[PDB]
Amino acid sequence: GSHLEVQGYW
Amino acid sequence: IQRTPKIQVYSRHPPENGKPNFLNCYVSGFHPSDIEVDLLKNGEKMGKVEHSDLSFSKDWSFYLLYYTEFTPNEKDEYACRVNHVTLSGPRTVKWDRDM
Amino acid sequence: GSHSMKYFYTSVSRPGRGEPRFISVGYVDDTQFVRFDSDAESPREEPRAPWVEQEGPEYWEEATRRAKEAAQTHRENLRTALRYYNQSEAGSHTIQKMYGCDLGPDGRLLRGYHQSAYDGKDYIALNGDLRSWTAADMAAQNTQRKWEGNRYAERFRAYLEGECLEWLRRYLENGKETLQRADPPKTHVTHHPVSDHEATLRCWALGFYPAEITLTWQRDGEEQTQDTEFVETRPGGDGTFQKWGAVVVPSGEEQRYTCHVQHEGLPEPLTLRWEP
Repeated sequence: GSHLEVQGYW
Repeated sequence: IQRTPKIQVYSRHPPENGKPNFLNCYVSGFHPSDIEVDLLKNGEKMGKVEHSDLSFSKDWSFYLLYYTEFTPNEKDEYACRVNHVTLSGPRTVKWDRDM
Repeated sequence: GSHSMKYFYTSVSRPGRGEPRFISVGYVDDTQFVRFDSDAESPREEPRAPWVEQEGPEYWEEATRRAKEAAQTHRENLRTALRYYNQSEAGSHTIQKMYGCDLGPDGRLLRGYHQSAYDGKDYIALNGDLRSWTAADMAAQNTQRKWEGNRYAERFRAYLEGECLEWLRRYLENGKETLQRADPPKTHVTHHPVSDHEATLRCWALGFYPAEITLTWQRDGEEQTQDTEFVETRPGGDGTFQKWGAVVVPSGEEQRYTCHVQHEGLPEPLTLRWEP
């Protein structure tokens, strides 16, 4: 999909 | 922070009395996102008003489009009414066929 | 031509009213193609353009999964931000995140985006080098260190050069007729007396796509800024855009003013005058 798979946690 | 909404009320196509058209109220540049917007005809909320999904610009300011169908005419007044934390009371902008 | 795909995520906490609300909207250039809203009656990624409605179940299941995961990440980030800024859970807070890619005419990555704001102010953004972050404050520096530690920039780059460009291409192909077509504005000039000594000239541009446009006024061929008003480019509601620019002029000098309009859909720039 186009949705970013990688999650950027603060 | 809090930013005060800008408001434009306008038709999709150049207005001709008696000719079906689309009434838009574009509200932008506000923060926080919580806001209330209504389209009014002769001071009363119109029957079926919908709106776009919340999105935002480069500067993080949100924008929304509220809209309904309308057929302009000389005797009726159309307007957009907005409530936001940054506004004292509701702000009402009348539709003006010149803008 | 150059094209873009961008996602805009907004999360807003609402103490006393359950989980934060998450909204995602996706755009190819200036055309929205998907939406997800956690407050929808049955939250799922939904089509907002015909050239994507055709995607099979795989697409919607996976996009829904990713939207929900993104919402989870945003909830976690909101909690983290409460920690970083020493804030109460009883107050409402906002995270905005935009990310995406620009496909160049050569077919390679032209530009990447990954930036976020907390409560309407810059929080952290990916720099032009696509390798380093600008942290807006001390709180965001924690995030910067974490992301340097876990190679977040690199992995995101992999996305940019990978699925982001691939899907951008795919959408551009599937909806070429509508995405790769530039519709020129319908333009005109109106005249509105202000008094018996001044009048407003308003130059209108309607029904144009994409949104990018230039609209200016000149007097005797000289650029005019004094006594002008240019409204923000606004949506028509049908996928097109509008704009007008006005100038107040001395009555009798109207025929010295010209409106100039530049847009991708126009073969040649326009020079317009009030045509009574």
